[PDB]
Amino acid sequence: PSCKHCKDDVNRLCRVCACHLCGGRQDPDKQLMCDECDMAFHIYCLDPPLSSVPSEDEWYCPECRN
Amino acid sequence: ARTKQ
Ligand SMILES: [Cl-]
Ligand SMILES: [Cl-]
Ligand SMILES: [Zn+2]
Ligand SMILES: [Zn+2]
Ligand SMILES: [Zn+2]
Ligand SMILES: [Zn+2]
Repeated sequence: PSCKHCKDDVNRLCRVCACHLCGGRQDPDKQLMCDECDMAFHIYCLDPPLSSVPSEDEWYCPECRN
Repeated sequence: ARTKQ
């Protein structure tokens, strides 16, 4: 098992190996990877939510930024 | 930004 938290069950929400906010695995093209902790975040789960993926190279999540 | 992709 890659992920011990969800044992890679696709019908299981997992905030560890999928979107850290909602636990969803859908839209990996819209999941930002934090350049610090490497957690994933749907742009639409962020607050505020982003309409598109930022073009800027570095992105840090609500938890790792400031 | 990097995405899971
Ligand atoms: Cl868990
Ligand atoms: Cl965390
Ligand atoms: Zn998992
Ligand atoms: Zn999400
Ligand atoms: Zn982070
Ligand atoms: Zn967290």
